[PDB]
Amino acid sequence: PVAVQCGRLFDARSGQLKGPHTLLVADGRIRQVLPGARVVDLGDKVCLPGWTDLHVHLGSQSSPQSYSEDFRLDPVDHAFRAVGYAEKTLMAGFTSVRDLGGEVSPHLRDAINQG
Amino acid sequence: PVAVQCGRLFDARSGQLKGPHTLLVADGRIRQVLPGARVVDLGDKVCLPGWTDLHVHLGSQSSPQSYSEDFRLDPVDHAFRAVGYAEKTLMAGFTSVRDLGGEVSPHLRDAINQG
Repeated sequence: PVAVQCGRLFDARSGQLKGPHTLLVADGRIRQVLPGARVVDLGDKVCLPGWTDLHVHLGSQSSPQSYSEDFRLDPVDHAFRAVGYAEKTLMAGFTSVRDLGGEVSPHLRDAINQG
Repeated sequence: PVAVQCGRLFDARSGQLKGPHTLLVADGRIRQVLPGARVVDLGDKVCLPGWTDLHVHLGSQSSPQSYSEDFRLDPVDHAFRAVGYAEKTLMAGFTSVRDLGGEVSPHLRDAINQG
């Protein structure tokens, strides 16, 4: 378990910024939201839910050579690039994405789910 | 027939520049060389045999997109470009070439031989 201390809490259901709150996390789920067990101190930060990007293509990235690298590159090279792409996406603040095309992405999803 | 009047004649067999000469051409072959019938006046020009380029590739020309245009272009497009390539080569002064690779070149040779 862990107790997260947000300084300001954004209510997505309404769209308003509330006051200080304390989040109680256990077994990967939120159990309690009390206004005002390890402690994570985020009293200086605005505390938000994770973002979702509904249109991504994690198996490619456009470049000046994009059209040529469809007859030379194999899916394993795309898989090796997708590791860094996915880490960058997660570090940017997006904890969920909807991939809208590509054959490497289901394998990447299975690999991420397995740790 | 035709009588060509060179001002100066280059002797390829020896490698020296001779004096004025008159060439007699009939049936596509040289018949008579006389030092000093239509007349072609080239008394102001140095009169040389046609050149031969022993290493050409008339079916292609390098460009920034050369490597990509091997999965998009068909041989007919290369054939359409080879017409201008061959005309430019002939106008540059080269009446004979040795093509050292490519599948369009035998067809271009057959087309040129047929007129």
